[PDB]
Amino acid sequence: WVQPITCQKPSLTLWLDDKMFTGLINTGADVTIIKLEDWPPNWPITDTLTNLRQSNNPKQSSKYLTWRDKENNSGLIKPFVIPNLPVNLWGRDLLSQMKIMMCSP
Amino acid sequence: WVQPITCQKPSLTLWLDDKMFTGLINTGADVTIIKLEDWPPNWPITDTLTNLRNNPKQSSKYLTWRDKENNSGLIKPFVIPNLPVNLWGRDLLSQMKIMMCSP
Amino acid sequence: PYVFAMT
Repeated sequence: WVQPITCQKPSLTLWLDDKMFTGLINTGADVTIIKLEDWPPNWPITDTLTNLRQSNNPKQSSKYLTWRDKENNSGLIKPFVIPNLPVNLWGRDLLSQMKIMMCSP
Repeated sequence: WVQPITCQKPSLTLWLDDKMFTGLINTGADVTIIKLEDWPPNWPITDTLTNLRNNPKQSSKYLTWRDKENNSGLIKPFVIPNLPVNLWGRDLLSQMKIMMCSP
Repeated sequence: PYVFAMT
């Protein structure tokens, strides 16, 4: 597949374990972030002091999650989980496993 | 040209009004941000009522961007202290006609 | 606007 970069938010929909998430392609970040309101409450988290040059105390998934796209490509990511965030943010941890290129005409 | 997305920082080097800047390709940002520490002090910046979700300074003038293939256009970046890297937002990336592609 | 970077 192919997606132009425009002033529109560049978005991707995929599954993490059984659940569907939509988020913004975020090439500026090496890690993925899930909005806490979208986090399934039974999924375990670990508090961290990881400095995200966002917040410096994010929660993180305890477990690796299996990501899957609509073409059934898959792999593992371990996202941070942050409140007060308007959109999920797909970072280069995930984008690198989907073999995404940036291309110019 | 082509640039894979990897764990490495995806970077672009270009000119803004004939000074060279290097920055991170930032698809999650609507607007471009230049480090105040990199900002030529003679280039005027102005206060804004704009919030970034911060009340930041902005280039008073449109800048002409140019890439190494001599493509060009205009941007008016925000200018913010205490950032690690310049950030190329979709304002600039949309004008360079950039695709994201999967094999 | 919205600005989503961090090491």
